[PDB]
Amino acid sequence: HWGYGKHNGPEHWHKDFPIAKGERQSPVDIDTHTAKYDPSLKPLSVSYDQATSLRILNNGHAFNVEFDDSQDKAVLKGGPLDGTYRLIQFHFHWGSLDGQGSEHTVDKKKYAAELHLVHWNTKYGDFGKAVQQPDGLAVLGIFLKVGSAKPGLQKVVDVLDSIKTKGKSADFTNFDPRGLLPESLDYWTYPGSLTTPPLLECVTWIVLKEPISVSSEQVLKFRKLNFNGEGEPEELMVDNWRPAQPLKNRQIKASFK
Ligand SMILES: CNC(=O)Nc1ccc(S(N)(=O)=O)cc1
Ligand SMILES: [Zn+2]
Repeated sequence: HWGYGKHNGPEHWHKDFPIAKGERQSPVDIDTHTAKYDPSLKPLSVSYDQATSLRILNNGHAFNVEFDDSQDKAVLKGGPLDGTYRLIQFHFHWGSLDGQGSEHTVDKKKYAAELHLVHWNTKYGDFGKAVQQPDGLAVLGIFLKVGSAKPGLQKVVDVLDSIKTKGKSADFTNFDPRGLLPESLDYWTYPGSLTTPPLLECVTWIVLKEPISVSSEQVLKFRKLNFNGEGEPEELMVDNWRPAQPLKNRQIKASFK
């Protein structure tokens, strides 16, 4: 089964998921000098005040904080998007060392981690249908650098002990994802894919320019998670990131000058 090891990592994925070598794969390097300001891009609208978090799950690849997406409670609109995209889950990708971990890079710079807030287009009715469409998902990507702690992350950090291993979940209600955002909503955007198998080319990527800061202690706790299930040999959940893929026939647009 696919993963992030030497024998099942990103360089192997194409054998089971041939779209890995497709025309709009993610992540990518964001060359800041080549991205073009697009004045026709509208401000992002992040409407999370009514978000209902439910649960946190270690799925063997990352941990997902899941939300109630049966109504328009936490939605992303505007920017490059047509229509309304409902928040279903967020998760992170991170490194074994502070110098790597992000999936997108910025002028080849790797951040310590990257947060993905995953949303699906309500015109397709459910998430499983949305991933089959070229405009099915909108993923809001936020870089993490190590410095000061992010207070709004701590409730996530402190539950990780209870979901150490693959398949474990815990109740995770009343978590406010607004506490994970940076100050500015300036962003880059481009058409891409899921960054894990099945690698479907269904994502409008919206990557914020401003990183959030998290503390060394916070990221160290991410690195205590396990890829393995309970009672299996311990393999630390680290370096669960796909490297940058060829941009091919795509333009990255900037919301800002
Ligand atoms: C239930 N399946 C599911 O959520 N798959 C999924 C979602 C998002 C991403 S990412 N890394 O591109 O944001 C990858 C896989
Ligand atoms: Zn992701």
